[PDB]
Amino acid sequence: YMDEDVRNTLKETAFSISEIPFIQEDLSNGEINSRIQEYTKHFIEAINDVDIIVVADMRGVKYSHLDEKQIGQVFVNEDKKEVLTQGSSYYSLMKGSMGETLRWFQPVMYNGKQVGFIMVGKYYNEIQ
Amino acid sequence: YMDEDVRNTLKETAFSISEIPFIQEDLSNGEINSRIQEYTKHFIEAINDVDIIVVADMRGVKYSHLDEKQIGQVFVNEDKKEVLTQGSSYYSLMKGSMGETLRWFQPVMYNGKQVGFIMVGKYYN
Amino acid sequence: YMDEDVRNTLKETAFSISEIPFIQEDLSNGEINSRIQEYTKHFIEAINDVDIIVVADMRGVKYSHLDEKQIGQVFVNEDKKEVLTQGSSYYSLMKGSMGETLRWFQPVMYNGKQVGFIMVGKYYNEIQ
Amino acid sequence: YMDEDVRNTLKETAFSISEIPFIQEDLSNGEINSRIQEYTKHFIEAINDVDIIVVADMRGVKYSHLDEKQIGQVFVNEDKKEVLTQGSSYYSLMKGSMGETLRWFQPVMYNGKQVGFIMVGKYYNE
Amino acid sequence: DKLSYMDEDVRNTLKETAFSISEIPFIQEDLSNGEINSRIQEYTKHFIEAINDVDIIVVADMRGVKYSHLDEKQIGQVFVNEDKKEVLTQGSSYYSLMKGSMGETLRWFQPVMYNGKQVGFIMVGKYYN
Amino acid sequence: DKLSYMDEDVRNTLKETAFSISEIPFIQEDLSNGEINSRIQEYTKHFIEAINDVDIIVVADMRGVKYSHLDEKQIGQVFVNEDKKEVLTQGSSYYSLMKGSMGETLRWFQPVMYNGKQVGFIMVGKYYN
Ligand SMILES: [Cl-]
Ligand SMILES: [Cl-]
Ligand SMILES: [Cl-]
Ligand SMILES: [Zn+2]
Ligand SMILES: [Zn+2]
Ligand SMILES: [Zn+2]
Repeated sequence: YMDEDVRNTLKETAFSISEIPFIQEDLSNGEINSRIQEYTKHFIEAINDVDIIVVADMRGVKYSHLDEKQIGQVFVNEDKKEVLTQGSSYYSLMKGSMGETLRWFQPVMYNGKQVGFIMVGKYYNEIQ
Repeated sequence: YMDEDVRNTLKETAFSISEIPFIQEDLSNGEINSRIQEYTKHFIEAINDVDIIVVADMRGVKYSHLDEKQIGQVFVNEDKKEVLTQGSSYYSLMKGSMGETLRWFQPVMYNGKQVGFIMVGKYYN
Repeated sequence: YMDEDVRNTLKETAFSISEIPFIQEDLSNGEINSRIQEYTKHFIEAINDVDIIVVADMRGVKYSHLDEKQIGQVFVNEDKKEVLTQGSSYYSLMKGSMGETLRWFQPVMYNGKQVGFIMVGKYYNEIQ
Repeated sequence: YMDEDVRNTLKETAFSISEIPFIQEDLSNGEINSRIQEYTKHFIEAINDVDIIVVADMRGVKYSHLDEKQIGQVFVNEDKKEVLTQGSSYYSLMKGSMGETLRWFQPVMYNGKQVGFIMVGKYYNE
Repeated sequence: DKLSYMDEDVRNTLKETAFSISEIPFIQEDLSNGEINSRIQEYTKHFIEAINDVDIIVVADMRGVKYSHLDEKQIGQVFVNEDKKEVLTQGSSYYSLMKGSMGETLRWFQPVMYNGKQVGFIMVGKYYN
Repeated sequence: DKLSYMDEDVRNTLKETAFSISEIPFIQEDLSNGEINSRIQEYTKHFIEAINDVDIIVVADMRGVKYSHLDEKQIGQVFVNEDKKEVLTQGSSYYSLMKGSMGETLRWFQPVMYNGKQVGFIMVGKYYN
């Protein structure tokens, strides 16, 4: 399902954030501010279709928040059978991950110049 | 080989947590406790090689924490080039993920019976 | 000074918040959510020209944040001379306040119906 | 006249804080301490009749906290009718404020000398 | 000929601190109500942190200790100093029953009143090695 | 004929708890570094809260007690019970010196190692009236 509701939510969310004056200034400045970091947490919490939010400046990811329960399952689901059925302790390398993730990338501008980008996404473990 | 320092850290960390009385009782009880949830956060924060920590009871994942910066990059890395270089907006569907993640599974026991497990892992490219 | 920079900041800020899906749902629902409450705090902190932010539903003010230092002075300034110069303890009635405060009112809509409003303002103790 | 219950609460509250050793030392020192700042927040939260609390040294206001819902209404009340009834957007300049606010000023002393004061108040519409 | 000692500075700090807290309206209501409030609990922490001579603060209602805070470094040493020798000088690991402390602790007890009736008390103290 | 008593459940809980904490990488690094970290401080609080038999937890470096947490209700009573009587029954404000303490406290000491060298210790205990 790549329904428009989701597509829309992702775009509006990313856009809204991209238009915030202080978000723009922050990316420009390069200074790390934990309150901005915290600011992104609201979107994961209050918007069901947003499982991941990333705010990056031109150097890279600066702030980031994820739906910890949702994303956590991604890294567990596979190869959990052994420990659960025996009481066996072991190592397991997981190459890549299961499922798919829909993302929307939105650049961020300040005083006419691009200072970074914002990515917003939803995770899918099934398909339909 | 596969760096023993890391392998060690993962195992000790998971073991340590497995041996905590209240962690054992909690998994047995089935009740959800936010302080336990918070307890796991210390390991991500204070241990560099721990990017993911999961605590599950026999039903499934109960508590969980991730290094949000680390894991966030997983979902970005691929297809970030365009927006960064040409300043354009778009959708991009990512099937699975790039890189690899080393995990260690540790069962959890209470009064002789297994009540769940703990997974601890590090992400790589 | 009723310069456009300020006027603009107030309007954008209020508009931005009015367009947030979860802000709309929250006012509709009537449930009190402390994370929304906290959400408004970012605007006071990060935007210099915003000294006050109020979010009200149709019953009244629901969430609110103020620049505590800025607004605090309003209630002190007057009649502080005595205690400061003598060591006199006393009561003093102040009606109402000094200075002026520029505000912008923005309604909030959800599914086509108005569910409340948002007020954003800046305080002035002088004039120019 | 007023209401003595309130008058009393304001006075006790201010007095209590005045008598705290660390509050006295802090005003004397001039150093800014966020834990003291936080200390004042309890009074707004836990005491219904306290809408404003200010702690000032001889230079001026140093720490301060307000009942954000209470004080917020002051700045709204007056010109809210329009947006609420006709759903329209606009600017509105408010000269001063409506209502009245009862305050109590209490000096603060350290080693015999006055180092500041504490103001505690309640806001009223009528 | 004996010689006792009396530091009034400390004695005064303890009394003013306890009194101050006793006079707080919300402290009184809280003890009356019986409800547990973590913000009150936190409120007591300021006194340990900001007042050097206050190593212990206890707030009790008529049932018993309700809120409490201690200077963790100061009080911690009490439980170590005595049987810390072994672990510290190649012990290493062991069990030990300690009775009593030792050292001495000066306390001041202050009752708490609400609407004319006593609803509890406040104890404030300093520890001496 | 005397009769000692030995509750292994408790003895066990204390030892596993202390051991567990000793084995935490960041606990080891922290003691080595000497820097004070409030999150570590907070980390120790979980054990008091969630483990009934743990009334005291102390984490010390080679200099001394660094972090510490106590079951504030439990330990508070220690400092009250003895000269609690007068304030609770009569008036009644006063000063009181308590020499040492009543009751007994079972502790377990566990050293802490980092990169082969001992950087401190952890003490875990339960109080008995
Ligand atoms: Cl499997
Ligand atoms: Cl790419
Ligand atoms: Cl004046
Ligand atoms: Zn926030
Ligand atoms: Zn914690
Ligand atoms: Zn506080």
